[PDB]
Amino acid sequence: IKFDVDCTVDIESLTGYRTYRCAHPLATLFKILASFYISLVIFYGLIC
Amino acid sequence: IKFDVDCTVDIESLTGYRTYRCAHPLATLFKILASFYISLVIFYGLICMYTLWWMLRRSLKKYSFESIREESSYSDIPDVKNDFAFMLHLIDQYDP
Amino acid sequence: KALFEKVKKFRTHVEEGDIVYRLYMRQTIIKVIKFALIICYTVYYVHNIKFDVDCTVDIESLTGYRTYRCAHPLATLFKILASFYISLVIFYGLIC
Amino acid sequence: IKFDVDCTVDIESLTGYRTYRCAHPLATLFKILASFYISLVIFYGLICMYTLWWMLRRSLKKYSFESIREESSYSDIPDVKNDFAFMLHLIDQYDP
Amino acid sequence: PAYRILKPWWDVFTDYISIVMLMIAVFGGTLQVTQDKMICLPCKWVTKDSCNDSTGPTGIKYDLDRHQYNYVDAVCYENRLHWFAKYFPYLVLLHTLIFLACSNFWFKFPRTSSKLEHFVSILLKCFDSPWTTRALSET
Amino acid sequence: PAYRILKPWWDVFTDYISIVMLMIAVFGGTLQVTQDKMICLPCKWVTKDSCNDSTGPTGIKYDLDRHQYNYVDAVCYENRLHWFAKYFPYLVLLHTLIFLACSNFWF
Amino acid sequence: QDKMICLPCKWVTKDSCNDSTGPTGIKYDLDRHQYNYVDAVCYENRLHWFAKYFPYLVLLHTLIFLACSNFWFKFPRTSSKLEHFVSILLKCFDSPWTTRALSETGVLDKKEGEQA
Amino acid sequence: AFRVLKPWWDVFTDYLSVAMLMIGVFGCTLQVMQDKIICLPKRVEMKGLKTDLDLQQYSFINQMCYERALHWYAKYFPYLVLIHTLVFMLCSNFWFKFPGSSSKIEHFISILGKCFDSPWTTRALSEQAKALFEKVKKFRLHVEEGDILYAMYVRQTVLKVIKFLIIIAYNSALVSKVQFTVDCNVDIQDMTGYKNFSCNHTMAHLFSKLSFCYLCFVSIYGLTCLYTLYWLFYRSLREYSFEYVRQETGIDDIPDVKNDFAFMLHMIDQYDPLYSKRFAVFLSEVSENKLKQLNLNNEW
Amino acid sequence: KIICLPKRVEMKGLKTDLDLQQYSFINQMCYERALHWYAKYFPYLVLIHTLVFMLCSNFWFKFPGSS
Amino acid sequence: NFSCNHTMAHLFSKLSFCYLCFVSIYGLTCLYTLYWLFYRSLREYSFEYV
Repeated sequence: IKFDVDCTVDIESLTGYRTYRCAHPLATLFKILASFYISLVIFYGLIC
Repeated sequence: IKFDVDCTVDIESLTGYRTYRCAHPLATLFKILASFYISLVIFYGLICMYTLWWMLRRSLKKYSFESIREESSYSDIPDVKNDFAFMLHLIDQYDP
Repeated sequence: KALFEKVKKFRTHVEEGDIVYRLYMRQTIIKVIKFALIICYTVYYVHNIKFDVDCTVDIESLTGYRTYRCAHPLATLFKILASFYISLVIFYGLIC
Repeated sequence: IKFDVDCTVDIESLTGYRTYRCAHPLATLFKILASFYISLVIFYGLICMYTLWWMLRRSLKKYSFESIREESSYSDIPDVKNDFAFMLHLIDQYDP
Repeated sequence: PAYRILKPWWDVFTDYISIVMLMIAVFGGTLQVTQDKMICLPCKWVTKDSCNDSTGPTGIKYDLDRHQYNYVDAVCYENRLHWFAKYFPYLVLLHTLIFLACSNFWFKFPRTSSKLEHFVSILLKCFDSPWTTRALSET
Repeated sequence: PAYRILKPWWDVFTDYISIVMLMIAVFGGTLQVTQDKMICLPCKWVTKDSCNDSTGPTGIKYDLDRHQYNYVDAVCYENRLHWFAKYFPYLVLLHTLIFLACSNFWF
Repeated sequence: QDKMICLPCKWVTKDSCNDSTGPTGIKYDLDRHQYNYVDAVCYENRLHWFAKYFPYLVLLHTLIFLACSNFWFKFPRTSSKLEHFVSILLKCFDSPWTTRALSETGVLDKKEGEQA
Repeated sequence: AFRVLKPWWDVFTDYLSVAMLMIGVFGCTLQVMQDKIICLPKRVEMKGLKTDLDLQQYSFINQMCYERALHWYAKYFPYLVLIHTLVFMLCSNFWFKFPGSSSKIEHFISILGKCFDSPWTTRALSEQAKALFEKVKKFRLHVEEGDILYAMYVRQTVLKVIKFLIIIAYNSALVSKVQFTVDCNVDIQDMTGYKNFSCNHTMAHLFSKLSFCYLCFVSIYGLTCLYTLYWLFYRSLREYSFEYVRQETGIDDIPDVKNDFAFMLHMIDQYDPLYSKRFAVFLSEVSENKLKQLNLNNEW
Repeated sequence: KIICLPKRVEMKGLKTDLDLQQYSFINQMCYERALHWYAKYFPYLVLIHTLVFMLCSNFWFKFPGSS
Repeated sequence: NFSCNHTMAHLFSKLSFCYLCFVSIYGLTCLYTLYWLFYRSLREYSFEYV
């Protein structure tokens, strides 16, 4: 999970460009959600 | 269901162009949905085949009814006909 | 008579346990300390809600610029919400 | 609350202008909502002040308790005290 | 809950007034959230920090991109718009909630609530007494 | 109600499988209702009615209005999208409905 | 609201952004719809499916956890025994004879004795 | 309690009110989401007609002309429908929401249910209800001194008919005002350089047909209210003489009822004539004497 | 929603030098004019007929005199 | 001159076809009911078995 992801999708017949950098705003939010979720998973595993 | 499609609708009096490459974002998502749904369908069909095979093997139009009466010596427990044996077998499946 | 017997039995059974008191005492202490934490750290950080923010995010190869100024519409609203929330937390701590 | 406002927010290093006239589309709608709400508040205050005066008119702390004692001829229905004449007065308000 | 008999007519009227007030507050809040904006136009001919405003017609071009319009709209809305006009629905919501609380606090206050439920339960069964009917029949 | 005991274990399992299928079909349908679009870009080198696919790089300028983009996207979505790709969730919903009708047929 | 904003890199060195009078906006000579298309394609391919389908995997795992939790309550054979046990135990816990037997470690109604 | 106080026309009015409320909500939602006025300068091989105006100018012109040109009635029409339907629902519920008369209504419902529930009524028309007789007579001592319930209901019916009349009267005139197209000339020149603007909002014709349907529904509601009010001032509901229990069962008791009791019996007969007949058993002095005789033969 | 463009006029763009508001106005006018009335009213039509069916099906038991 | 289109057209067409088939089945049910009404003469019920 990264906020910025770089892609070389190889579209030059329509764009003429090779590499692109992209900002994905919700990535850090997704990381926070993942941490809080795996916390609950660990708790459920301990209880089980 | 594919993410990328190629369409030639031949509109040149309005655009001038002929061929277009297009993207359907949900096509991968719809592929996932299709696989999940057809897996559910496989499960449903397995369950249904189990049911039909069990019903054909059972021949539950007459309830045997002899084990219970034999065990309890209640000789007056006659085997019941269809529309009574079938329901009896279903309830036995729930609870003997 | 039955109520007398049940009351005496319950008294002997319950006067010996001594857990509910411990649980509620722990809950009260936890509420106090958590209120203290969320009234300390929140008020410490409350000034960080500002309407205008200067960010030098160091991106020139894609923009050609260095520093930028931004307006965040909800800073006033969020500051008001935080003030009301910390007032309610103060009331919660008084009750605790 | 006005449909149009004038702001000399004084941002020239970023915009380069002095004054700006802005139209707020919802000002008329908010005006109608505010008028309806202030009328409702007037009604609520009318009701509250009426009840306050009515409570401060009859001195509901003592229930005279004479009508039924005179009608059904039960002299032993004396006046009830405070916090009870309140209840009797409220029940009289609902259904005596 | 049998507390409905405890409510005089004016109590029910206040309840209805507060319900309508809450509804209009919610409507105003949601509409302000979804659509409350300002549309700003800069003034090129300014007299005393005021817009002087002094072969077919041609549109005025202020040499501003869209993001600048959004930025200036946000700035003037935050700065040169009255807080009461922007925060009217939330003040209304506060007033409605506190009106409801003042309505219900004695019901929600256990000290008073115990006595209230005791009194209403006793009065209901007194009205239900098989001897009250006979006594009032003989009067 | 009290008809719980009538259903065999496989009957309850079919009930829940149908529940899951209907849930996913409804989700797919409501997603296709709003967020389903297609992004279309023309090809300049067209050989045999197909995309020939023929100092920093510069952007390719098709000189087309965004409204023209919308028109071509809609037309391409209508004409050249597989009908099953366009109506998978509705078909699944219909199949779940008929399964439910068959299940409660005798009921 | 999930999406990515993609901007191309002018200096490409082995498929990598080389990163090599006032400031001015660098123009990529690309219209908005082209940004939409490139964002869609890049999000489609170069974003890890794990970060895209995290909530769906979480939901699936929660669903199977709940199903396993309630399955024995839902399975008719076990559920029948469970309801039998809970129905009998409640009245065994509240029998009028249980209290007196525990008290003795008298006069009794014949009805309560028959029921016991 | 909540069901048998509604004649057929009352249920019809309830359905009409629900339909009008839903339609008002639909119109309000449509206005909130999609209602927008688009404006362009009016005064001017065929090519484009660029006016070198930006998007901020577009929105500002739309705002100013919508605020100025569009009819206030047209803008408030979903709101007006919602307000009037809410008033209709409030006055429909207030007949039972006023506790002073609601207590009498609840007591009447309870006593009628208890009396009709007693099978001794069927025995006479062919136990503890004897004591229930007291409540019956107690009830005939209490609510027959009312009739203010009838006055309240008449006030409600008159107010509803007045609302329908006013709605028809001014909505009929305002309906033709809405138009798909419109024009506005404001001093946006020297602010944008243009003064004349042709404008249109999408909703116009759809809302016009919506208004047509709404007015048809209002007409139906008015017809129903007119029938109710006409029935109120034709059968003289202030007095109700049975003339059937006395003739059929041969009991010369049950002389009459008061204004409130007659109105209640009329309304119940509108709902169902037979429930009133079964309730009239305990107002019968002959029946009450027979029940007392039966109880006395049992107890002696 | 109806998307509208003018009909009468290596391929390149075919811009008609018009703005978005003009597009919207044209879409409104052509939606009102060109689109078939029954096509526009099909959802309302089906809803009205279904409402009539439900009302007349329930009216047998909502009619108190015979109910 | 303006060429235009709205997206929901063909989807509406398919949905309408399905709805019309539904109404066809509805009418078949109605016809069965009416035939049973216009064939048994429900004005009189004769037990003849009790």
